[PDB]
Amino acid sequence: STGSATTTPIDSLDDAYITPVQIGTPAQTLNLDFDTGSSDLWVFSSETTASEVDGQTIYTPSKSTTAKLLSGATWSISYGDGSSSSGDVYTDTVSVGGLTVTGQAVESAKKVSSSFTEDSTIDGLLGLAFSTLNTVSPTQQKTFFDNAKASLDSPVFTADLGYHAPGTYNFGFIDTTAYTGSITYTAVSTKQGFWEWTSTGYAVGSGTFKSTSIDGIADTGTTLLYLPATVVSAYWAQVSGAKSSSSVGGYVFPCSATLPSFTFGVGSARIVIPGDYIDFGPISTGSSSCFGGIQSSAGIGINIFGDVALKAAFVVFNGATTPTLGFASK
Ligand SMILES: CC(C)(C)NC(=O)[C@@H]1C[C@@H]2CCCC[C@@H]2CN1C[C@@H](O)[C@H](Cc1ccccc1)NC(=O)[C@H](CC(N)=O)NC(=O)c1ccc2ccccc2n1
Repeated sequence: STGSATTTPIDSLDDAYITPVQIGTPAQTLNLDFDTGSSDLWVFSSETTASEVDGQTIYTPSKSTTAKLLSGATWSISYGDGSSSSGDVYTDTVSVGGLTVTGQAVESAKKVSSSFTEDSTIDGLLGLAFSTLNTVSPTQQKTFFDNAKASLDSPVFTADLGYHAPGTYNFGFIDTTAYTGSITYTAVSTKQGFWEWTSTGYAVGSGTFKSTSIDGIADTGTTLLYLPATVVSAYWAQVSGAKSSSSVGGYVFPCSATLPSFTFGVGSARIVIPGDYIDFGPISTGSSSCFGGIQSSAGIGINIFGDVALKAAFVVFNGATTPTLGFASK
């Protein structure tokens, strides 16, 4: 089997991407943020504290003839910015772009933090990291991909995120028309439960490539590109007026600037992020100071190849016995 679903930016800045997911019988379609950095499929629901729902579409398990309460199971998760959610668990039929998994754990939110409430466009998350990170207790549950894998034509999924445009998540096949040149595969460590890999270096604009190992994770659930302070300083030094602002919380730059590209290495291959991809717009409405799309990972404890990087590539998440990651230009 295969599946193919369009993923759409939630706003004009590509702050995140949402993908329609069918849950239950009859289908209830929710727009979920596919997150290769986490391993829980959770949704706003009829069980979510009423005051914490503000425009999201909810899953109502009582209206699904295939929903079954997973007895005694609960979940609770906290993300990189301290946002959080928790609740109970059902199993139900879940379909993505024509690919169907029966008995998928659907984690129904009883509580969500303010950041989730305040974002009406995201109805929940669909985790695509390794199932070892799933938070369901006392019996850990499998991700959608892990459940589907055996049925897939090939044990892979691909992320093809758009710049200011929709893109595609495919399951079970590689669309050879969706990229240019070849796909370069690179080793993955699953020790921390992430799609963790090592970039071979970087360049800023038309500058010389610096060969240096940068360990990081491919995280579609993170908007920006977080890299070591040395690398980030070298990038922003090429932008007149750019500065790291403690008050704003990172590098900002004059909105009048034309940004240089940023290149990262995948083995001997090179992925070029155009400068425009690195502009996240005014820091506050009407400001002429803009927020940068490349930020320091210092104090995070890990580098993050988030959407800013991933959207410049066609990315293969290879879930074979020994997982690997593939990157192609597009
Ligand atoms: C939960 C856990 C399993 C630990 N996985 C993680 O926390 C993973 C994996 C790594 C863990 C160690 C630290 C680095 C990454 C962070 N990621 C965070 C990853 O799972 C999570 C998914 C998510 C999506 C939507 C809304 C909330 C949360 N993204 C995040 O925590 C980051 C935080 C940030 N500001 O960088 N969220 C965003 O980049 C983000 C999401 C939505 C937005 C909407 C509008 C405007 C900006 C937006 N920014």
